[PDB]
Amino acid sequence: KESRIGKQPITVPANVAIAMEGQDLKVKGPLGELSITYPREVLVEKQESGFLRVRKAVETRRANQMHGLFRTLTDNMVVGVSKGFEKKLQLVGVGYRATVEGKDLILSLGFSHPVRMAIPDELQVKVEENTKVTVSGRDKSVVGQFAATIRSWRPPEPYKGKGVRYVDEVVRRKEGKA
Amino acid sequence: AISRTKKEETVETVQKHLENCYLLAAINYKGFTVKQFQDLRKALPENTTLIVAKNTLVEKAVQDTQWAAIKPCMKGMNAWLFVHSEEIPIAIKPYRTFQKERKLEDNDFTGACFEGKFYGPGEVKRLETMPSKAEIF
Amino acid sequence: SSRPQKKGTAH
Amino acid sequence: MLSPKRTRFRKQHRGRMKGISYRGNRICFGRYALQALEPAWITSRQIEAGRRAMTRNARRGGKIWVRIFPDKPVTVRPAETRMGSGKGSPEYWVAVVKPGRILYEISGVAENIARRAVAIAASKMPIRTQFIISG
Amino acid sequence: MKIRASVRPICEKCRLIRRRGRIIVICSNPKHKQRQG
Amino acid sequence: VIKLALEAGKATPAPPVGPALGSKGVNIMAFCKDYNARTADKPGFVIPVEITVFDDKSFTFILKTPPASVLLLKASGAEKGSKDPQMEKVGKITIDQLRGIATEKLPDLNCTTIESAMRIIAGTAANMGIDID
Amino acid sequence: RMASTIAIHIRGKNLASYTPSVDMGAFVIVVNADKVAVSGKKRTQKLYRRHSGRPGGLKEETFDQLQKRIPERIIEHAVRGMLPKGRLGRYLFNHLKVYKGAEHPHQAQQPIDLPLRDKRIRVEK
RNA sequence: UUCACAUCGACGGGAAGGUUUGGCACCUCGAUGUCGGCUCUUCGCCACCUGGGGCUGUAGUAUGUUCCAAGGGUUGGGCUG
RNA sequence: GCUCAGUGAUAAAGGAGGUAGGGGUGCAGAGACAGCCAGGAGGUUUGCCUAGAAGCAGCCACCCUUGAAAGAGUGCGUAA
Ligand SMILES: [Mg+2]
Ligand SMILES: [Mg+2]
Ligand SMILES: [Mg+2]
Ligand SMILES: [Mg+2]
Ligand SMILES: [Mg+2]
Ligand SMILES: [Mg+2]
Ligand SMILES: [Mg+2]
Ligand SMILES: [Mg+2]
Ligand SMILES: [Mg+2]
Ligand SMILES: [Mg+2]
Ligand SMILES: [Mg+2]
Ligand SMILES: [Mg+2]
Ligand SMILES: [Mg+2]
Ligand SMILES: [Mg+2]
Ligand SMILES: [Mg+2]
Ligand SMILES: [Mg+2]
Ligand SMILES: [Zn+2]
Repeated sequence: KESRIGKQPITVPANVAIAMEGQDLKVKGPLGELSITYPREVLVEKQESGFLRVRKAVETRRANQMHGLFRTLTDNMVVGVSKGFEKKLQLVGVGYRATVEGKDLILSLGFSHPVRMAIPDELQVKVEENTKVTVSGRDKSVVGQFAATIRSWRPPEPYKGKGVRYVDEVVRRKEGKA
Repeated sequence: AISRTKKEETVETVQKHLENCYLLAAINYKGFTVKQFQDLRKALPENTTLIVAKNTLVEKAVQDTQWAAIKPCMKGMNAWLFVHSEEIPIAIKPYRTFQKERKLEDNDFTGACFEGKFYGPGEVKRLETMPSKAEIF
Repeated sequence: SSRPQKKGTAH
Repeated sequence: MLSPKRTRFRKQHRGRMKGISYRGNRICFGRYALQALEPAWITSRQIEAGRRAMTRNARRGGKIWVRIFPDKPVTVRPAETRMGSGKGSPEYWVAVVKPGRILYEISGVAENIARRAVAIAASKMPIRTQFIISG
Repeated sequence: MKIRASVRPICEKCRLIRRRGRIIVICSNPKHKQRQG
Repeated sequence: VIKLALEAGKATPAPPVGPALGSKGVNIMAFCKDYNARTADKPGFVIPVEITVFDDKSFTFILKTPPASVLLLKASGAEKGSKDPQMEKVGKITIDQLRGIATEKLPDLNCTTIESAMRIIAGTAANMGIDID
Repeated sequence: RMASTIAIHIRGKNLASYTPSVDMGAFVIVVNADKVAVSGKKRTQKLYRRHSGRPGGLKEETFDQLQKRIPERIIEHAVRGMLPKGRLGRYLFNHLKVYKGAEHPHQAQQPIDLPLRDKRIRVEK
């Protein structure tokens, strides 16, 4: 009940259509549709002033953790269908490059083969041949995921900073060879 | 923190610096060096008193001394000027020139109080044009 | 291992 | 290594360890102290090590009293020695401590350096212990 | 990652977490990573 | 912007100064003779100097405090300070040498009075082992 | 909790006419055998092992692999444990008819529903 | 080099195992018998190699140490009871 | 009332924002914790040592001043 997260109500802006059936929430915003189901304890209230205030059926430690989580969840699916989410990763090195073509993202990371990546519907990936890549999508979870999958292939190494990194990163740089 | 005794003696020292002075000057500061703080404190303590205080610490010290019409000046950060000795224009004039050098250094003039009356950010221009005690007398 | 077990009537 | 200079009989009874020690209970010398929580047998080597550890970790802090001492002998029979034909040879010396007993006393430091030093001391002890402050 | 019975924060930036029942130490620098066990 | 330590009326040796601030694009003879003229206007002492440089290679420099350790080494008549300050005392200076070293170093301090400068110099002399009364 | 009730009825222990040496019991038809519920982490932990009879002939399934592969075995194996063992035991166990679907082809036998007097037997989410 | 915890880790302590050398004498005395090879298995994991990893005082190659891992592998000879 | 470990079958030192209680002691309504904005100064590059030691290799001293506050400096870093 006293989580500084669950007390703050969520603002649903105009352009945002909120359809509530029981514990199941379907939001249709400018960019598309997002669906989630709530657990037993969490009761989210759709106000008359156009706000979302989260309340909880009982207080277990369980439900406390729960309502904090879900207030942030559905704030992120609201702000997700309204505006959207952009994860941006740049690549550092010699010969490193990326090309979006049709349904694939082609990565040349210095492997023998070109790495092919199937891009999901919900995502739109913009590419700078200047070795930057931004992915935009309405769901924070899925964009974050795919971003990580990119970064996975060649994680940033310590010495020369080479590899795929997020736009803002502290990369421990050891001095090799001294 | 600060004990209630130290804050009652601080509001009492600010009220005793309030009763002797004829004019108030409100100034807010965010993101500035200590060097120009100590140059402003080379120029100020000579002719005038400068006191940096909390919103409520200024509230309960000014309400009683009948400076209350200055209550909207206490929203946001608060640094104050009382004139104990020298005139009003010799204190108010350096602060606006220091706000024209502080344009990129983040200073703004909220308001001043003279004759028991409240003058806004632009109405203190008059308080700057006033002459020294040699020209008035 | 410096501890024994409980055999028979002990147990 | 602490040890008695003389005794008549070499060999001695295991004895039996019971109760509280009411006498060594107080802290009469220093400021902070290490108190023995449990009924055990301290070899001279352990006291040595604990003292050395506390001494080195304290250094610039002044004083360490050792409030105990290993005056009771202990005997062992060699390896592959069939049982019978006499009690064995005394190898080492132990001190018998019971719960409540004080081991180490320490003075000349802030309470922090003392808590840390006493911890490193209690690490070489066979027994559970406690940190106490003078009254 | 070191694995040991006794895990302590070895500096200021260290953090003791609980992951799937086991106690771990995550830090800024990789040498201070530990797992209980 | 670079910080160097130079002698009073002597400038432009090859190893200490010229290459160091001359690889940042600073003119050597103008800085060295302006610094010798500015140490000829004040009392000549060893000066740590901060030389600020700009994109057009022009430069403006501020002469910092002539060291209170060097001024209190020449005021107590000694050369080397005390290896263990406040344990072994290597000399003594009067309060008038306090006000003198705090008048020469007064344009270079942040102090608002002469008593603050005098207690600053008494603190530095309490720091290098030199007694003051 | 269900398998206990099942065992009681199969064995006959709820009839006044009960006899240990005879089958007075019922038939029981268990349906929707993949929807059966189990508490705790048990779905991923509880362990069904069976052994070949050669050395290193041990095989282990988590409850869930089992329930995806042949889910009836779960309830068959949980009731068989609570029946008597031995001749009358086995002959009994043949009266337990289990189906994974919501449907059973016994409609001819006119099944009644099984009474449950247990409080905790019904789980809710 | 700086740095206890890359790698070692003195003085001490807390354990597990039941493979070494032992204590016991519960065991079998009538014909319940020890060490190596051959053949033939089989199992454990405290992992030698092969599969995946974390840390390095890991530039690279090669290590070091440690984590999960026992599916498979683990030569032929000169010499010895 | 408690446990979420299938603990409920067995073992220790040690470890721990596990969890449910109980007891002291700190602060706060002139606003406490966390976050975020700024400041973090002058002596001085403390003395010694060292080619250099400038808070930050080592040693000793560890005061004073301007102050809302600021250690002769907690860690990183520079040949310095
Ligand atoms: Mg045993
Ligand atoms: Mg008793
Ligand atoms: Mg007695
Ligand atoms: Mg112990
Ligand atoms: Mg350790
Ligand atoms: Mg016998
Ligand atoms: Mg026979
Ligand atoms: Mg293993
Ligand atoms: Mg391997
Ligand atoms: Mg490895
Ligand atoms: Mg190498
Ligand atoms: Mg294997
Ligand atoms: Mg095998
Ligand atoms: Mg094998
Ligand atoms: Mg061979
Ligand atoms: Mg168990
Ligand atoms: Zn750390």
